[PDB]
Amino acid sequence: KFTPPPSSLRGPLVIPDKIMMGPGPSNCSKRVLAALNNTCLSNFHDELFQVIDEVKDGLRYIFQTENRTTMCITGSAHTGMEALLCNLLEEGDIVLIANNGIWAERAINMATRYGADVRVLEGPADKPFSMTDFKKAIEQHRPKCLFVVHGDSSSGLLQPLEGLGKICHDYDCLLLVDAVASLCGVPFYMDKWEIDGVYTGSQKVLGAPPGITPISISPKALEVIRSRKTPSKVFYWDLLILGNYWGCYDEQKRYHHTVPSNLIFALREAIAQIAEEGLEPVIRRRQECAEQMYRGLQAMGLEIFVKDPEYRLPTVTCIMIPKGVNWWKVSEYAMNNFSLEIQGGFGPTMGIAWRAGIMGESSTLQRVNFYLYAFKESLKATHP
Amino acid sequence: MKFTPPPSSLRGPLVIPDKIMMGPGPSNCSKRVLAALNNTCLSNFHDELFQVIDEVKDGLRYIFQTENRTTMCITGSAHTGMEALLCNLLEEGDIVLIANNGIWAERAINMATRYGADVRVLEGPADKPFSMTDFKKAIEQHRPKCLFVVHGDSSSGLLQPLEGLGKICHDYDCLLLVDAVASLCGVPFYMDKWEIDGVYTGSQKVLGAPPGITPISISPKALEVIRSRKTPSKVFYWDLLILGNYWGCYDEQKRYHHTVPSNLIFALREAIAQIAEEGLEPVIRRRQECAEQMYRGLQAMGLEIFVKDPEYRLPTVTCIMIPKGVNWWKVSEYAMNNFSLEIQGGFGPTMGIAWRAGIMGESSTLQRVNFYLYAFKESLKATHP
Ligand SMILES: *Cc1c(COP(=O)(O)O)cnc(C)c1O
Ligand SMILES: *Cc1c(COP(=O)(O)O)cnc(C)c1O
Repeated sequence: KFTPPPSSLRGPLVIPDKIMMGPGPSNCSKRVLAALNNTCLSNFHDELFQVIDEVKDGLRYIFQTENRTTMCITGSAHTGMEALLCNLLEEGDIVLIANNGIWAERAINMATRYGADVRVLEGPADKPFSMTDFKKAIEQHRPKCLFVVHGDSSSGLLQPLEGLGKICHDYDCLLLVDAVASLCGVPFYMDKWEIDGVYTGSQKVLGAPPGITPISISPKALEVIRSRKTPSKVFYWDLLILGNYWGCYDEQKRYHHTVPSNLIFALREAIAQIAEEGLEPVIRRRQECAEQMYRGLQAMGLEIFVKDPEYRLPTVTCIMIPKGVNWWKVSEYAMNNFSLEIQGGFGPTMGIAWRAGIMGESSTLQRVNFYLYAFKESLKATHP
Repeated sequence: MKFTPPPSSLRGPLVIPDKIMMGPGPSNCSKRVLAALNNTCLSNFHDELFQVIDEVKDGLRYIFQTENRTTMCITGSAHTGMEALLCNLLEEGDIVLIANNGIWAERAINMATRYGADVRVLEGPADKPFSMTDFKKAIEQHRPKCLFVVHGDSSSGLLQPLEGLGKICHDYDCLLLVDAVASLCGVPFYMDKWEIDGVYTGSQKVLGAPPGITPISISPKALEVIRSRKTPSKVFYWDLLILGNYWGCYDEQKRYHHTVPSNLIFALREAIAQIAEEGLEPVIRRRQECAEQMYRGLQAMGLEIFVKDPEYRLPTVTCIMIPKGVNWWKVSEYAMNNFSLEIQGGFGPTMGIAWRAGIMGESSTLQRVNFYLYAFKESLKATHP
């Protein structure tokens, strides 16, 4: 005797192809999606350990670090933010957060939740912080950790990082960076920029399925986690024990949790494509695409949230909605008529812009010209 | 740009062979379930994804057996189910009782300490379950906010009866929380009938779906406890009041929470559908029957089972006692190299003294059990004459 099954599961799974040029999930390649179609291996199968070691080598490549303490967390990229703050901060520890968009606000939320003394450097969403802004705020607050968003997908803002680590280190402070939307889209040098903790997202520039999160921490950062008098609040992403299974220490592997092998298979292959082509050509192609996007947008009389090109994040461009234009009518027509994802605004850009992403397989000149055409045609047909 | 160069290990191709997965480990997924992964990673606000989501919620209500509006998934492996229940329901200083006769309860003791709880333990041996008396005593003693039970223990091969337990817990104003990872769709389970306040399962165990997405459900009484909380829970990522918002469990406009793993949610949809098609009961009946055969064939090898009373065995995991002077690894190795069969070693209470045989996913067939039994046999003979 059971309550009978619902009728909503009687039909098939039907997902159409979409051209995914939000900042959202990106298009993954054929090679990457085929990698999902494999045995969900055991935690302790040799073939899985092999894939994990290759993935760690690949992450040290795309992060540009020698950090042994390089792994994935099982979850979305939020998970990276959670783990850096959860692990590195005890009750009362002072964290400084540079806030000019919604991802800082998330970080402010979590750090309060883990019981930290949160200090906030506030700024306008459309301009970056100067080294002078950071120095004063570190002097004032004398924080254990600084948290900074590198590429803000909610603004289209790229925060320059050259020298912030030296400054952080002069004041005995760890430097933590979100590189979810920035990595493989612009130059990034974890070690030379003296970053003590970074994470990215599988579904942004890498063009891999969501659900698995690259993370890396510095020897200094490992040392602070080892020093803690109190245990971190979450077993699931305690980096001393997750690190163990990921074979980051001089220890026998122990079962911690069941890793999403299929997702990890897809991530290996995604890194492989970037290694094959080379990190520098991949970044340049994304840079060239963004130039083309700016040229086309200029030709159409449309503006960009971040006015100063120097400080624009190439992978996410926030296109301003002109007076008299309904944004959702454009987005809805594009999807319905071209299968194009033209995503609305978010955080500081809510209500005032669309977000145009150049990530994964949509990082080509041909995809950029189809975006502006479809966008243009979607305006005209919804506003005459 | 002068980047450190890429590693040569990425130069070659990915090669993941087919394996028969009859550990408790991950299971074999059907063709249909794996194919589902191969689809567009959708936006969090695409109608199509919202549709699949509603179908996952309907199908979860089915296999959990509940009308709970607060049914959803956590993005993560099943440990996330244990995290989120303890995390959401326990404030600094609240009192939690944890029935402990296995490694999954040790994990729950580890998590609950970290979250700042007053942890009480009811200890007991791994190879027999708790009486309703045993619970009732423990519940009087400690008068706790929540009790936490493992329904199906993949470390032992033990199944814990639950009929009655709900009404006892509620009498003392205590919530009942259950781990149904290794038991859901393997044995009967009635979330509402049995007055359960919190359950989760795993995608990779009985359902035969890929790991990474974790179904969870909480009662209207549990929801009210969380809303009553005097402090905010410690983890935004699995705060059910806001995760629950995106999954459309509440009378609020949907807000973005996190990027859900659309591909794993699609595979989960299909896995639930496979079970809906044949029907819950036939599916459970087939797995019971498979276990029966497994016991009869183990009996005919003169091998023993950690959990001695059949009335207390979990059919989905059977721990097979290593005979004295038998090298377990030499068996398991030969099983893998000659048959591509996973014969998993022991873990927790059963480490050093068992293999663990699983009847899960697409290996839940007579034909596959009969294959395990044959391959085990040949493996022993060839490595221990
Ligand atoms: C998308 C994004 C996140 C959140 O990651 P999810 O996988 O969506 O949970 C965090 N930080 C930045 C910069 C992002 O672009
Ligand atoms: C395997 C298992 C877990 C752990 O789940 P993961 O998906 O590996 O994180 C928890 N509980 C039970 C009963 C299990 O069998």
